[PDB]
This record gives sequence, C-alpha cells and structure tokens, in this order.
Amino acid sequence: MILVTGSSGQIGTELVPYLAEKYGKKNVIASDIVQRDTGGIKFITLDVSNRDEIDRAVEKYSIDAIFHLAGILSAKGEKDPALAYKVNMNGTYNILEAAKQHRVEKVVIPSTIGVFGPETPKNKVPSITITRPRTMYGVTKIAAELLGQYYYEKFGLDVRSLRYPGIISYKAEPTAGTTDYAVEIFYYAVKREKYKCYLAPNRALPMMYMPDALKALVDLYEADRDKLVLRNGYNVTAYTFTPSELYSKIKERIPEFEIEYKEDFRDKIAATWPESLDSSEASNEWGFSIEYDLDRTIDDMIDHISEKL
Amino acid sequence: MILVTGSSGQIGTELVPYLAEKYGKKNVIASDIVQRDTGGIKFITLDVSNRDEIDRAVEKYSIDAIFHLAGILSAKGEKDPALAYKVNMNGTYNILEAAKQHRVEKVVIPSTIGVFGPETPKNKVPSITITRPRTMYGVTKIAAELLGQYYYEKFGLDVRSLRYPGIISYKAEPTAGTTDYAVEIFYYAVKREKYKCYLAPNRALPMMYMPDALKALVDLYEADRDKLVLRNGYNVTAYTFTPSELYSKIKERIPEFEIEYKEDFRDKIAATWPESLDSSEASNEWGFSIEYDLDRTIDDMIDHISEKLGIEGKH
Ligand SMILES: NC(=O)c1ccc[n+]([C@@H]2O[C@H](COP(=O)([O-])OP(=O)(O)OC[C@H]3O[C@@H](n4cnc5c(N)ncnc54)[C@H](O)[C@@H]3O)[C@@H](O)[C@H]2O)c1
Ligand SMILES: NC(=O)c1ccc[n+]([C@@H]2O[C@H](COP(=O)([O-])OP(=O)(O)OC[C@H]3O[C@@H](n4cnc5c(N)ncnc54)[C@H](O)[C@@H]3O)[C@@H](O)[C@H]2O)c1
Repeated sequence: MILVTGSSGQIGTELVPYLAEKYGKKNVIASDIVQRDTGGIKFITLDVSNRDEIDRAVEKYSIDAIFHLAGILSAKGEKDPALAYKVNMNGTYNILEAAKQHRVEKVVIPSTIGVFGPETPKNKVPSITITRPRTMYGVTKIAAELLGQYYYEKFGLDVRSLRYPGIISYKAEPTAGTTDYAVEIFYYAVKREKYKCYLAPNRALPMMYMPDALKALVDLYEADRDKLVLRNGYNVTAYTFTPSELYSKIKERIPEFEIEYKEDFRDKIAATWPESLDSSEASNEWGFSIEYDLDRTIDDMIDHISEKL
Repeated sequence: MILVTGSSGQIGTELVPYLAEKYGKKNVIASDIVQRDTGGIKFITLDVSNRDEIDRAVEKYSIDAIFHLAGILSAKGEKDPALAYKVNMNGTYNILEAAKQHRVEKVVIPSTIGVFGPETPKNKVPSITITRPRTMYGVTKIAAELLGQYYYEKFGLDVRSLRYPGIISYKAEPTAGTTDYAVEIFYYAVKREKYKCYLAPNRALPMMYMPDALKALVDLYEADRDKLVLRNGYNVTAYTFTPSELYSKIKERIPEFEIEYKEDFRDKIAATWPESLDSSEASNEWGFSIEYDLDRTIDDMIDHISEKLGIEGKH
C-alpha cells in the first residue's frame, strides 16, 4: 500500500487520485495535518514530526511505499525557519527511520531547485553541481537528498528523489510560495484584473506543468531499483521563463490583462536559484519527458482557471 | 568568555590549553559529556543534544564565543548513525539557536573533508565544489556548514567554519577513527613493531599537524569580518600522503620497523574523499598558513612519541 504524507499540498492534491487511478483506489492512503477532499480515497491525519504517529500508520495500513510530500516551503520557511527545520529535518528523518525499520520497498521525496545557491551555475545546470542553499528550506532539502542516498547506500532503503522547478497547476489553490506567482497570475488574468507580481520582471526560473510533474514522479517511482545510478537529485524541468514573458504570453490570449512589479523577499530567494536546468540524467536513466510545452500549459491553465472561476 | 564544546576529543584536549594560553584560563570553559583532565581550566558537563543545558552554560558564564567541537566522527558515526545524526545535527542546531537567542558574538565550527564524496574532484579541491557525502558524519557536517551560513545571513549571527583534513597529534590519542592511522603508526614505529594499517597502501589523503590545526581555528576565530567572504567551509590542509609513503618517510628515521595492510570499513570511507585540498581561500581571506611541513611533523612526532613511550627519558 502507498502512504502519501502532506497529501493536501499542491502536488498531493493531484498525486493522490493520480496514484489511485493507476494503482487502485484502496492501495493509496492520503495523510496530512490538514484535511481536504480526497475523492473517497482513505485519509488519515498524520504529523510527520511525530515518529510515533508514523510507525502506527505504517503498521495499520501495511505501508509498502511512501511519497513523502510533507514539509514547509521556501517562502514560509523564511518567515518561520524553526518550523521549516522541525518538520522538514526532523520530519524526513522520522520517515526514513520508520521506513528502514519496517518493510517499505520504496520512498520518494520530492526535492527542489531550492537546493541550489548563488554559486550554482545559472544555465543548463546538471544534477551533479554546487549545492549551497541559502534558505532554511533549501538547507533541509539538500539534507534530505543526502540522507535518502545515505539510507540507500547504507541500509539499502530504496529512496529516490528529483528536484522540481516551479510547478504550475490549477487543481490546488496557490499558497504564496516563491514560484506561486506563476499560478496567481492566471487568476487575475481570467478576471482581467491588474496583477501585482512579487518577483522581478526578468527573474528567469525553470518551470513545468503539473501533468508532467505527476508523470515524472511516478516514472521515477516505477524505475527499476537496479537501473538508477544518480537515484537522488535528478534535475527536472520543462521550460524557463521570466514573469515578464509569462505575462506577455498570457496577454496574447487576454489582452486586457495588466501587470505591475512589487518585488519582496521572495525575489531575493529566487535570485539565488538557477534560470534553467539540464535534465538529461533523468531522461537517460528513467526516460523522463515532457508532453506539455509552455504554449500548451498557458492555454490549458486559462481554460481550467476560467471554467472554475 | 569562551565555551568549548566536545572538549575531551582530539582537537578539544589540545585546543583548550591553547586557548587558555592565548586568552587566559579564566576566560575559557571546557565542556563535554565525558570529563577529562583540563589542567586548571574550568570544566562542565554539557550535552549539546539538550538545548536547555546550552542556554544555562551560556547564561551563567556570559559566553561571548563558542568553539563547537562536540560530535560523533566518521568511523564511530557509521557504527551508530542514529547517534551521529542526533548529536551532530540537532546538537549543532541547538548551539546555533542558543547562540542567536542569547548574546554570543561568535560561534566557530570545525568541519571536515568528510563533506566531500565520490563526485568531488580528487586533487586540489577548492572550497566551493561538489558536496555529496556518503557517511552520516559527512551529511551532518555539510548540513552544519549550511545551517551556520544560514544563521549568519538570516540572523546576523557570526558563525565561521573550516574543514580539517586528517589531524596528526602527540597529546591526544587516536580513537579508532578514519585518519587515526597517521598517529598510530608512530607508536608502533618508535617501538620498532610491525604496524597493521587499515587503509590501503595507496590511499592518499590530506593531513596537517595539530599545532597548525589549532592556529588555523583560532586565526579564523580572530579574522577580520570584512575579509570573510566564504565564511563557512574553508578548506585547510598542509600536505597529502598515502600510508605506504608516510611509512617510508618514517622508515628513513627508524629502519627497524615495518607494516602490513589489512583494510576495513574505514578505507571504504577514505575512498570517497579527495586526495588533496586547495586552501587558497583561507590564506587569502584570513591569512591561513602552515608552520610544520611533512618532515618537521614526522620528526617532531617521533620526538614527542619517543619520550611519551619512555624510549628516551624525559630529560
Ligand atoms: N512547492 C514547490 O514548488 C515544490 C517544488 C519541489 C519540491 N517540493 C517539495 O514537495 C513537498 C510538497 O510540495 P507541494 O507543492 O505539495 O507543497 P504544499 O505547500 O502545497 O504542501 C505541503 C504540505 O505539507 C503539509 N505539512 C506541513 N507540516 C506537516 C506535518 N507536520 N505533517 C504532515 N504534513 C505537513 C502541509 O499542510 C501541506 O499540505 C515538500 O516537501 C517540498 O519540499 C515543493
Ligand atoms: N578528529 C578529526 O580528525 C577531525 C577532523 C576534522 C573535523 N573534526 C571535527 O572536530 C570535532 C571534534 O573533533 P575531535 O578530533 O576532537 O573528535 P573526538 O572524537 O576526539 O571528540 C569529539 C567529542 O565529542 C564529544 N561528544 C559526543 N556527543 C556529545 C554530546 N552530546 N555533547 C557534548 N559532547 C559530545 C565526545 O565525547 C568527544 O569528546 C567534531 O565536530 C568533528 O566533526 C574532527
């Protein structure tokens, strides 16, 4: 059975039914400290910073695999680093130990471009590169990638991870995250309202659409245990763009749309990250691939965001 | 007022007296969960995994600086990673938060070449490079560097760190660690006994002599803030050699001594580390320098170890 922690997040919201559709409705169990509609799929409240709660859940549902999504993101982490550290650091440690302790075949941890810092090359950055994160979030994530690879090499625990860039999606509502401007913008656009962007006009960052984000995670998860070499830290991306670019492209569809720039601390966060990633390793080892280019995600988002507003 | 954490270790047993001679026994507080003779300097029992204990020591002694040495090393860390994670990771976070919450001006953390991994270049590795450690010890240490750099950037807490290579010394004795063979070999050499080395004969590693290791840590502590651009993660070294090489050089002084190689898990650890480091950033940003080259250290070690084992009466 599959346990998904932090199932109520941007990813978890869609990953759950995605998994249910592919593996069976009662072979998946959603969990978080905040509950949301799981379309019938079994849900349980689980605090990842409490080792006891994790063990008991693994016990009762005979957990076979774990998609560990619980954690605090970059923006919220800078507003409350003590919290980011507690849930991210203590949290992923607890799950690793709980997984190693019991009979857990696999554990997938989504990593982030946040593991990068200002010394990291800005373009075509490969998976093996400099990793000196400047945010509490990025520190806890690089720690996660290393802890996972260590548990694998040391105890054989099959933990894998890929680094997601900014993710565009419509099912889950934005949460003021560093890269969330790429989602908030569509909401203002469909309402033909002026949007106040918090990242610089030319703040280039790698991004991808949720559909490809989901497939990438499951493909990583379905990869043969003995065919993965990098295993942890796979750079994954679909395209790179600036807020200014996304704006103009959306304007081509909704010309009335207006935008203004009022950057804050989140732009300082984004400035420490690379603009584009090289994902050859993910494609070479487990065939990672994108089927939604920018044009396709823009139209798709407008379509979905308008229909639900 | 300086508080040294993990004072009973290789670095600690010699750093305390060093610090005391530089700033006065009265301005130095040694601490550890294991007490050892400190020679006059005040010693207190302090478990860094207990945030409360740290706050109390900092409060009572009005601590202005912390040399945070407490931790579980590479070898011991692999036999008990859970213990390593708890002491090194949460112990370092505890120190940083406690330093920040209180009024500690500086915190100095000794890191290690252990932060590097297979993907790290093997020769003349610069400070900013690939860091994919393959030991629990190394992961907790790179995390410490990052947490330390974060505490500065986020809260303005003045935290600095350098990465030590293998440290050779005659006062503190090896503790079945990874680079301890470089000290152990001298005890066997002086006694004209066959030394069983646990690292492969061609296992090249960066090393340095204790006196230079101590001076480097204190030089970083006193460094001008204006020049500290890297701040955390300064590579530091003196020389690089393989066990067979150190053996031969020692043999030049004591020919009636030999060695055999029976590698264990520690050689597997060493194999994921680089052979030599580039310590330019440290020299440029805060003046790091070496006083003991390989020959001077071999000869000084033979000297001290010989009298330590009573081969040549203390006079
Ligand atoms: N947001 C991104 O752009 C991004 C990109 C790459 C990787 N990631 C990683 O993916 C994971 C989640 O991503 P997301 O986009 O769904 O973020 P999200 O903010 O949408 O969801 C995170 C979830 O963590 C939950 N959570 C917080 N504390 C918890 C606890 N103690 N126990 C259980 N759940 C807890 C939250 O309630 C939330 O549902 C994180 O671990 C993050 O590091 C995020
Ligand atoms: N030994 C080396 O060659 C070397 C090289 C580079 C960096 N370092 C770093 O220097 C520090 C100490 O080095 P060392 O050579 O003196 O190692 P050591 O093994 O000689 O000493 C480590 C000390 O940590 C203490 N300790 C363990 N848990 C503790 C706790 N919970 N609270 C307080 N103390 C605790 C031990 O009792 C011991 O005295 C470590 O942080 C290590 O990562 C060591």
